[PDB]
Amino acid sequence: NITIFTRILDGLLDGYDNRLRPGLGERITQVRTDMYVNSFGPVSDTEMEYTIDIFFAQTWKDERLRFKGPMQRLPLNNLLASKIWTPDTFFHNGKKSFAHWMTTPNRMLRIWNDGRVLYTLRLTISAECPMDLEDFPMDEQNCPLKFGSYAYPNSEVVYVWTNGSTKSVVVAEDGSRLNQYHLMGQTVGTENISTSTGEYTIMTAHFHLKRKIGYFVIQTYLPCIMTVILSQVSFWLNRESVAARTVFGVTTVLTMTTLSISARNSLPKVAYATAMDWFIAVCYAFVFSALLEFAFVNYITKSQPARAAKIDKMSRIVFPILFGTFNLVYWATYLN
Amino acid sequence: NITIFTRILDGLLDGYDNRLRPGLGERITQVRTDMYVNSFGPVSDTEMEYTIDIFFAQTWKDERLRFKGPMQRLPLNNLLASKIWTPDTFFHNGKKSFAHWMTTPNRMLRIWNDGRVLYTLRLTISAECPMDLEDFPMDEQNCPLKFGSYAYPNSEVVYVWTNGSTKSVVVAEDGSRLNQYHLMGQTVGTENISTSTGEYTIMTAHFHLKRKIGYFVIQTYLPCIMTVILSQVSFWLNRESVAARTVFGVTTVLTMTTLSISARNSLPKVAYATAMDWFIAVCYAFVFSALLEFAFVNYITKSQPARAAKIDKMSRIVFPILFGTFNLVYWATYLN
Amino acid sequence: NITIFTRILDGLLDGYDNRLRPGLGERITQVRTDMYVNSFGPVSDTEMEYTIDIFFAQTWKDERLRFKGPMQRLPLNNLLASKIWTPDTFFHNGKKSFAHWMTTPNRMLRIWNDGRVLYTLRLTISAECPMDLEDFPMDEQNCPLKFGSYAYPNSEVVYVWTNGSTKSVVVAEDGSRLNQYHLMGQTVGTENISTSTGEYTIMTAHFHLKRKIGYFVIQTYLPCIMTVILSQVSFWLNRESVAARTVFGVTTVLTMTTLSISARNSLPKVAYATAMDWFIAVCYAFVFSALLEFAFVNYITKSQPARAAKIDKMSRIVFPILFGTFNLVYWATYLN
Amino acid sequence: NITIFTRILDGLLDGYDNRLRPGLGERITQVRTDMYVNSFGPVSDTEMEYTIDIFFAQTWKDERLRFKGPMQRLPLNNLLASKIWTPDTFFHNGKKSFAHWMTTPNRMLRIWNDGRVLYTLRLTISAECPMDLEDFPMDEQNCPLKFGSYAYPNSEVVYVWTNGSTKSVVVAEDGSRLNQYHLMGQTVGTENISTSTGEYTIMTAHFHLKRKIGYFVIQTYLPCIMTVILSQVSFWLNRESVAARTVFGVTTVLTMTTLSISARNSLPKVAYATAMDWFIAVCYAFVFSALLEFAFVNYITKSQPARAAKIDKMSRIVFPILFGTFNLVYWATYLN
Amino acid sequence: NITIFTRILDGLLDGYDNRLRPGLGERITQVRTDMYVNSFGPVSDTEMEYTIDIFFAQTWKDERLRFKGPMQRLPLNNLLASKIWTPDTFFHNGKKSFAHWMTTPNRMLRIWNDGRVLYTLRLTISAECPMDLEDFPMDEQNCPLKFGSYAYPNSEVVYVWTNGSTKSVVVAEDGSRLNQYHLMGQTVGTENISTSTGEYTIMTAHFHLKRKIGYFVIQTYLPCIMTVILSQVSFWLNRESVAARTVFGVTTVLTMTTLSISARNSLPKVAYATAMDWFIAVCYAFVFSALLEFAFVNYITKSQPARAAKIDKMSRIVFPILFGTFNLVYWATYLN
Ligand SMILES: Cc1ccc(-c2noc(C)c2COc2ccc(C(=O)N3CCS(=O)(=O)CC3)cn2)cn1
Ligand SMILES: Cc1ccc(-c2noc(C)c2COc2ccc(C(=O)N3CCS(=O)(=O)CC3)cn2)cn1
Ligand SMILES: Cc1ccc(-c2noc(C)c2COc2ccc(C(=O)N3CCS(=O)(=O)CC3)cn2)cn1
Ligand SMILES: Cc1ccc(-c2noc(C)c2COc2ccc(C(=O)N3CCS(=O)(=O)CC3)cn2)cn1
Ligand SMILES: Cc1ccc(-c2noc(C)c2COc2ccc(C(=O)N3CCS(=O)(=O)CC3)cn2)cn1
Ligand SMILES: *[C@@H]1O[C@H](CO)[C@@H](O)[C@H](O)[C@H]1NC(C)=O
Ligand SMILES: *[C@@H]1O[C@H](CO)[C@@H](O)[C@H](O)[C@H]1NC(C)=O
Ligand SMILES: *[C@@H]1O[C@H](CO)[C@@H](O)[C@H](O)[C@H]1NC(C)=O
Ligand SMILES: *[C@@H]1O[C@H](CO)[C@@H](O)[C@H](O)[C@H]1NC(C)=O
Ligand SMILES: *[C@@H]1O[C@H](CO)[C@@H](O)[C@H](O)[C@H]1NC(C)=O
Repeated sequence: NITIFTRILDGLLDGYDNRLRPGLGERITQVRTDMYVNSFGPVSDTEMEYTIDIFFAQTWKDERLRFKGPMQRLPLNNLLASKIWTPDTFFHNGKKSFAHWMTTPNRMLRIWNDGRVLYTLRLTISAECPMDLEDFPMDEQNCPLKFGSYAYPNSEVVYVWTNGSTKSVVVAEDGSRLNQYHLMGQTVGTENISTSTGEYTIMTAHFHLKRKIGYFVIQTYLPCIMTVILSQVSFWLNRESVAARTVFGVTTVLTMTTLSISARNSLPKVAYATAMDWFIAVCYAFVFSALLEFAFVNYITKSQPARAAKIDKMSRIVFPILFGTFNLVYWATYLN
Repeated sequence: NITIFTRILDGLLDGYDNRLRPGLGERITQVRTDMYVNSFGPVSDTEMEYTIDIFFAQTWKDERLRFKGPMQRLPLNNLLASKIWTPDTFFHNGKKSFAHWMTTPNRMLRIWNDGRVLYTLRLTISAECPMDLEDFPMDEQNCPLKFGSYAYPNSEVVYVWTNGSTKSVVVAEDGSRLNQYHLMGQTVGTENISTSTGEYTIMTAHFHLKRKIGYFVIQTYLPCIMTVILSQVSFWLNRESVAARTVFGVTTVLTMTTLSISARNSLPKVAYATAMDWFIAVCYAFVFSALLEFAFVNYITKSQPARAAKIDKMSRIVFPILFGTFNLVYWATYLN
Repeated sequence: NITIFTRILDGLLDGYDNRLRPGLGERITQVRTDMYVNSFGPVSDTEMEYTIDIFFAQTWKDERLRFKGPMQRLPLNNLLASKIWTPDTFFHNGKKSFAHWMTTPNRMLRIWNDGRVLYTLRLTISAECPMDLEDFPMDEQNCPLKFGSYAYPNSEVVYVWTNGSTKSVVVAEDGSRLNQYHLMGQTVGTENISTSTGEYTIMTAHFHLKRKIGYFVIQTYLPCIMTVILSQVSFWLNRESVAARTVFGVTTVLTMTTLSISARNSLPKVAYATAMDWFIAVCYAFVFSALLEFAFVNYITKSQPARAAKIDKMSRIVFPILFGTFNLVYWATYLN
Repeated sequence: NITIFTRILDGLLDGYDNRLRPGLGERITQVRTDMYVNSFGPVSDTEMEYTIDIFFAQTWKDERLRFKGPMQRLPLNNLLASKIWTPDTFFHNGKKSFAHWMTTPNRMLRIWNDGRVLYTLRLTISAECPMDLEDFPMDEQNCPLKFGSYAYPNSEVVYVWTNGSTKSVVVAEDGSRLNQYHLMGQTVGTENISTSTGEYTIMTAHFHLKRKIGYFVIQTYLPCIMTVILSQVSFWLNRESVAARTVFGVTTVLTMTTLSISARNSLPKVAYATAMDWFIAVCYAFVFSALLEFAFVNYITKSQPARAAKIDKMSRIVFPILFGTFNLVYWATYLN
Repeated sequence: NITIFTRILDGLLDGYDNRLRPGLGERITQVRTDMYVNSFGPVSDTEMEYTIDIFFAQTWKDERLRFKGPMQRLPLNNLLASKIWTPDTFFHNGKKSFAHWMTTPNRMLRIWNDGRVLYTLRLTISAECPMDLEDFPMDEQNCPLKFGSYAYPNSEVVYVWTNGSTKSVVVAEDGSRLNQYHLMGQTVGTENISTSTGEYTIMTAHFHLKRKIGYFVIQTYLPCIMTVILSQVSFWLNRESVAARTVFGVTTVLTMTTLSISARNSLPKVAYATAMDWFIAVCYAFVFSALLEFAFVNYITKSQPARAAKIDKMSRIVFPILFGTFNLVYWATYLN
C-alpha cells in the first residue's frame, strides 16, 4: 500500500529540471516569506553585530510538481530538497551565517496537489547593526535584517511577506531576552534596488531595541556620583588641615580618571562623545573644582582669612546644589 | 558462512524507501528516547548557555526491516544509517550542536528480527539557559534541554521517554562536576506545541543547578568584610590625627568602589541588582558612614568637644554591632 | 515549452572539457574583474589585518558556450559552475578567506549568446595590512588587496579592470563605517610579477584609511593633560606643606606611568615610539619636573629662602606656558 | 610488471563486505593498540582539559585480506581505508577531537600476507582532566585518556595493549614540554564496563603531572612575602608618627587584598580554599595584625606609655620570627 | 584543434593506478621540495607556536605520465590532482594546518613530456616553536618546520631540497615583518629517523629569530628605572618629614610590585627567572633599600643625629651610582 507514495515521488522528478525556475518564460515567480525568531541572540556593540536564530520559511508555486493521490500533502525532509529548484535567497547584511545539522539537517519540504511548495530552514545569522551611540546609554537602535535573491532579478523572482506584519515575523516569548536591551517590536518592508546585474527586490525586517539601563548605573554613574560627594566632604574640614584636604581632592580626581578608562573598556571605540562621557566630564569638573577651591583658599588664608572662610562655607552649599541640579537636567533631558 | 549476513543486509534495502516513515498511512510512528550525559559541560552565565555531551538513543519500529537468521540482532555503524529512515530530531534551544567524527563517527545502528531499530548518537550541545540572578549567588537554576521532530507533527511521530525518569536520563558520576554549580538532579517531561506547520510533541529534560558558593566568599565578601573592619579602626584614633583618619576613610571608600567593578567583571551585565550588590552597597555605606562621622566629629571638636568624644566612643560599639547584625540577616535570609 | 532551455544546457556541456581554458593554443584568455564592497570589516591593528566582504565578479569569453535561442541570456547558479572552466583566482595577501553558503551558495553564473560568461561570487576576506605607526594616531594607512591566477601565467590568462576605476571598485554607503578609521577612497592597479613558475599579472586594490582621532583624546590625551594641570597645583601651596606637595607629585607621576601602560594595551606591540608615546613622555617630564622643583625648593628653603619663593612663584607661570606651547607644536606638527 | 600489484588490490575487495568484522560468528576480534605522543599540548586548568597530539595505531587480523605475491607487505594510504572494515574506536572523555588533513590525510594502511592489518592515524584530542586543587600549586594530577569501541561489545571486539607499557605508550622527548607541569610518566590499563547496550572494554592511559612551581613564587608568594616585611617596618617608627605608620598599614592591607584577586584571575573558580589561599590569608593576618598593634599602641600611648614601648619594641622581634616560622611549616608541609 | 589535449589527458589516466608510487619495485621515488614563505605569521610566545603561510612545491618523476604532443607542458589545477599519485607529505610539528579554498583551491599541477610532475600547494601552518626564555628579551630563537612522508619509508620515498639553500626556501620581502621579532635568516637540513613503522627522512627548515627590543623598554624598563629615581628623591628631604619620605618609599615599592605582575601578563607562565625579572628584582631592592635607609635614619635621628646626616647625605651619591653601574653591567652582559 505504501508503494503508492514511492511511485508519486519518482513521477515528480521525471522530466524535472532543477536548474529552471517555475513559470519561466510564462510569468514571474512569487515567493512568500515568513520568519520565526527562536532566540534573538546577543548584540555585540563593539562589533556592531547581532546574532539571531530563525526558522526561515519560503512558499511558492511550481506546476511541475502537481500530483494526484489519497493525501493532500507530502511531508518530506532535506533528502529531496536538492533534487528540485529552490530560490537562491541570501542575507545582504549577514556577515556570517550557518545552519544546524544535528541530529539531521533542520530542513523541511512539503508539497500539495496544486504544486504549492513549502521550504522551511533553520538558521543562525550574524548580521551587522550600525549604531549611533550619541545618546548612549539612553539609545534606541533599529537592527535590520535584509535578504533577497542573488541571481534572479525583480523581473523573475519577487519576495513578498505573507499576510500582515504580525504573521510575517514572529518572536518567541523567551527569545526576546537580552541582558542590555529590550525588544520593543518588529517591522517589515520591501524595496527594489538597482545594481550592475539588474534590479532586485529586498525584504527588510527591523527590530526596535531600547537599551535597558541599570547596569551602567551600578557600574559608572553611582561610583561617579559617590566620588563627587566624597570630594565635597573636604569643604567641611579646616583649612589648616592641608594634607587631609589634599588627599580628598587628589584621590577623587584620579578615581574619576580611572572610571573614564574602565567605563569605555566595554564600550566600542567610537570617535565621539556619548551622554555618559559628558556626565563623567562634569563629575570630573566638580572634583577638580573642589581641589581648586582648597588651593585658592590655602593661598589667601593668611592675607585675607575672612574671605577664605566665606568661600569654604559657601561652597558647602553651592556644590551639592549644582550637582543635584545638573542631574535633573541630565536625566530629564535624556529620559524625555 | 559469513555470506549469510551479507545477503540479509542486501535483502533489507530491497524495495526500501528511506523517504517514508514506518507505519505511514497505517499508524503513528512512536519513538522511545533515552539519554546518557557523559559530561555536563561548563555553564557560561554571561552567555546564558551551557555545554553538554550526551549519548542520544532513539528506538522505534519498522516492519520493513524484519528478517530471519541465526542471530537475533545486527550490530552495525554509521555506514547503513543513511540508507534507511531516521527521525528528524532536533534541539529547539540548541544554539550550536556538533557531532564527533573521530576516529569514526560515534554512531550505532542495531536491528532485531521484529524490526525494532536502535539508533545511538553522540552529541555536544550548546543550549541556552535563561537565568534570574536575583538571589545570586544563592540562586538555583533549571537549565532545560528541548528536542523534537522538525517535520513530522504529533499525528505522525511521537516521542516518549522509555521506562521511568531515572532510566530515561542518566548522568555519569564524573560528569556532574562543575566549578560553580551542583547538579542536584534531573527531571523529564513532554508537552505538545501548536505552530504554523502543525502540532508537535516536545520532550524536555530539566537539570536542577544549585550554585556552590565559596568562590565569591573568597573573592568579594571577605574583601568587603575586612575593608569595613579596616574603616572602623579609625574610630580608635584621636580626633586631632586628621590626616591619619582621612586615609582610612578615603582608601576604604575607593577600595569598596573598585571591588564593585571587579566583582561584576565576571558577572553578566544584567540590568538589575543582585543579593551580592546589596551586600556591597551596605558595606559601602558603612565605610562611607565612618568617614562622615570623622568629618562631623572634626567639625565640632572645638565648639562642643564633649559630645565629639561620646560619638567617637559610641561609634566604636555601634558600627561593629550593626555590621554583624546585618550579616546574620543577610546570610539567614538568602540561606533559608 | 520550457524543455527548449533544458536541451540548450545539455548541448553546451556536450564535448566540453572543463579542464581547458578558452582560447587555448589560439589566443590569451582575458578576464575582466569588478568588485563591490558590501562592508569594509574591522581593522585589527594588533594583527595588521582587515576583514572585507565583497561581491567578486569575473567576466571572460568562451566560444565553446555559444548558443542560439529565444533568450539572449541564461541566468543560473552554482549548480552549473563546477561543470565548466573558471579561473583559479586567489588572493595573495589573504590570510583566511571563506564563502557564504546560506541559504544557497552566494554564486551566480550567466551566459550570453556570444559566449560571454559572468561569474559572481561573494567572499569574506581577512587580508594583511602592514602599517607604519610612526605618526600614530595621526596616521594614514593604505591597506591593499591583491589577487591573480595561481596556475595560469601572464601568457595564458590576464586580468584587467573593467571601465574606469570608479566602476571597477565600488563601496556601499553603509559599508564605509569603522569605529577608528575613515575610508577616504580607493585606487586600483596592475603589475606583472616574475616567479619560479612563470610570470603572472597581479591586480591590486588599495584602500586609503585616515584614522579618526577622538577616542584617544578621551582615553589618553585628556587624562595626561589634566594630570599635568593637577601637578602644577602644587606650586600654589606653601613650601612648609611638605606632605601635601609630595602627594601631588608622587600620585601624578604614578598616574602618568599607568596611563602609558594602559594606553599601549590596545596598541600593537611595535618596537618603536609613536607620536602618542612622545606626548606621554613629555607629560611625564612635566609632572616629574614639578616634583624636582619642590624637592629642590625644600632643600634650600632654609639656607636661601628668598630664592626659593622666586622659583616657586616663577614656576607658576613657566610650567603652564611651556605645556601650552608644546601642545601647539605637537598638534600643529602632526595635523599639518 | 607493476600491474601485478593492481590485480591483488582488486582481488582483495572482491566479495569483501566492509560492514562485517573479521571472525564474525567464528571468534572474537582482537585489536592491539599502541600510541605515540608527538606533543602533550597545553593543560587548561580553568577548563579542566588538556590537548594532546598522538599517532594512534591499531592492529588486528582479517583472513579475508590474505594474499600471495612477491612482497610481504602492501603500503597504502587513506584511499583504501574506507573500502574495508575498521574498528569504531572513540574517546569517551574526548570533548573535541579532530584529524589532520594536510597535505594529505595523515593516515596509513598496511597489510601482510597473513591478513594482519595496521591502521595508523594522527589525532589532536581535547580531553577532560578533573583536578583536585587542594594542594595547589604543590599538586600532582593524573590526566587520563580513555578509548574503546562504540558499537562492538566485549564479546565481539577486545582492545589490548601491545607488548609492555613502555612500548604501548611513547612520548617524544620534546613533546613533554609544558610551562606549568612536569610529565613524570605514563601508565596504561584496561577495564570492562557495563552499559545499557552491553559490556565494553575500556583502554585507559594515565599521565602523571607534577606542577612545576616557580611562576607562582614570582607572581604571588614573593609579593605577599615582601609586603609583610614592608608592614613590619612600621614597628621601627615612633608612635607619634601617626600618619606615617598609618600609610604602612593601610597600603599593605589593600596590597594584599588585590593580590588575592589578581592571583585567582588565572586560577579556576573552584569553590574551596587552596594552599596558596591559606598563605595569602596568613599574610593578610600579619599585615592586618601590625595595623592593630599600632592602633592599640596609639590608644594607650598617653595613659601607660611604658607598656606601649615594650609592645612596639617586642613586636619588632615576634612578627618576623612567626612569619619565618610559618613559612618553614608551610613549605615543609606541602613539599613533603 | 583543442580536442588533441583532451585525448592526451584521457590517455594518461588509462591504466593508471593512483594507489601505487612511481618506480615501485624498480627504484626509489625521489621528491624535490622548495618553499616560498608568503608571510611569516605571528609568533605566540604563550603558546610556543608560530603561524606561517607558504607555497609548498613538490617535484618528482612518474614514467606512467609520459606523453607526446605539440606542447612541452600541461598546466592544470586541483581537478586532476586527486586522479594521480601524490606523496603523503605531512608536518610533524604542525599543530594545526589548513589550506585555502577561495576562489578555487590554491593548487597547481604541471606535467612535462618526460613525466616530471610539479605539485604546488598553498598552506597556512601553525607549528610549535619551543623557546628558552632565559635571556629574554635579549633572546634568539630558532623556530623549525619539519615535514616528511607519513607512510613511505626512506627505502621508498626520499625528500631532498632543490639546488642550494637560498633557492630551496625563500621569504617574501614583506613577509618577514613581525612586531616583536627579526627574521635574521633561514637554514635547511635533512635527517633520517627510525620509528616503529620504519625509517623515514625528515626535512627541516629553521628560521632564526632575533627579538627586537624596544617594546619592553617603553613598557617595563623605563617605568622601573624612573620609579627608582623617584625613590632616591626621598634622600633630598629632611628627616623630620617622616610622612613625606614614607609616601615615596611605600608608593614606589608597590609600584614596582605591580609592574612585576603587569610585565608577566603577556609573558608566558614559565617556571624560571628571565633577565627582565632580574632587572625588576634589583629595581625592587633599590626602592626597598631606600625605605630601609629612611627607617634606619629615623630610628637614630635622636641618639646620634650626626651619623644620620652622613648616611642620608652619602646615600644621595651611592644609590644613583650603583644603579647606573648595574645598568651598564646588565645591558653590556646581555647585549654582548
Ligand atoms: C543581488 C546581487 C548579487 C550580486 C551583485 C553583484 N554582482 O557583481 C557585483 C559587482 C555586484 C554588486 O552589486 C550590488 C549589490 C548590492 C547593491 C546594493 O544595492 N546594496 C544595498 C543594500 S545592502 O544590503 O547594503 C548591499 C548593497 C549594489 N550593487 C548584484 N546584486
Ligand atoms: C517543529 C517546527 C519546525 C519549523 C516550524 C516553522 N516553520 O516555519 C515557521 C515560521 C516555523 C516556526 O514555528 C514555530 C516553531 C516553534 C514554536 C514554539 O512553540 N516554540 C516554543 C518552544 S521553543 O523551544 O522555545 C521554540 C519555539 C512556534 N512556532 C515549526 N515547527
Ligand atoms: C601565482 C603563483 C603560485 C605559486 C607559485 C609558487 N609555486 O612554488 C613556489 C615555490 C611558488 C612561489 O612563487 C612566488 C609566488 C609569489 C611571489 C611574489 O611575487 N610575491 C609578491 C606579491 S605577494 O602578494 O606579496 C606574494 C609574493 C614570488 N614567488 C608561484 N606563483
Ligand atoms: C560504548 C557505548 C556507546 C553508547 C552507549 C549508549 N547508548 O545509549 C546510551 C543511553 C548509552 C550510554 O551508555 C553508557 C556509556 C558509557 C558508560 C560508562 O560506563 N561510562 C564510564 C566511563 S566514561 O568515559 O566516563 C563514559 C561513561 C555508561 N553507559 C553505550 N556504550
Ligand atoms: C612517519 C610516521 C608516521 C606514523 C608513525 C607511527 N605509527 O604508529 C606509531 C605509534 C607511530 C609513531 O612513530 C614515531 C613517529 C615519529 C617519531 C620521531 O622520530 N619523532 C621525532 C621528530 S618529531 O617531529 O618530533 C615527531 C617524533 C618516532 N616514532 C611513524 N612514523
Ligand atoms: C518594484 O518594482 C515593481 C515593478 O512592477 C513595482 O511594482 C514595485 O512597486 C516596486 N517596489 C517598490 C518598493 O517601489
Ligand atoms: C498531545 O496530544 C495527544 C493527542 O492524542 C494527547 O494524547 C496528549 O495527551 C497530548 N499531550 C499533552 C501533554 O497534552
Ligand atoms: C605585463 O606584460 C605584458 C606583456 O605583453 C605587458 O604588455 C604589460 O605592459 C606588462 N605589465 C606591466 C605593468 O608592465
Ligand atoms: C573483561 O571480561 C573478560 C571476559 O572474558 C575477562 O576475561 C576480563 O578479565 C575482563 N576484564 C576485567 C578488567 O575484569
Ligand atoms: C639516510 O639514509 C640513507 C641510506 O642510503 C643515507 O644515504 C643518508 O646519508 C642518510 N641520511 C643521513 C642524514 O644520515
